[PDB]
Amino acid sequence: EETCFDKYTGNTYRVGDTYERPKDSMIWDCTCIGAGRGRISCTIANRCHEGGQSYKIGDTWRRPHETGGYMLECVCLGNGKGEWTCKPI
Amino acid sequence: ETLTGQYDKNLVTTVEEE
Repeated sequence: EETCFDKYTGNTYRVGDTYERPKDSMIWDCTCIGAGRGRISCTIANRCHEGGQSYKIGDTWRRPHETGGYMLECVCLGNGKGEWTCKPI
Repeated sequence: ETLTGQYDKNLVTTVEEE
């Protein structure tokens, strides 16, 4: 019965609801907090954003090295800073 | 080499709005 309103998604939420918010060419993980002020907390700290794509921590993908042509395995490590690595495999 | 990237140092990762 306490709610939040998110102008980016245009939706109204209940305290405790979690949802994705597209903003600044990223996806954010948002939580409706409420706290007597319709507080929303949103974070990209559990994601990586690379190459026009949003990844979650733990995601892995493979792609050729753009110059070398050999295969890479990429991983979203996150670590509070969108840290990804791509390792030749 | 292993390629690597991360968010800009000055990008805030967690924000609150009321």
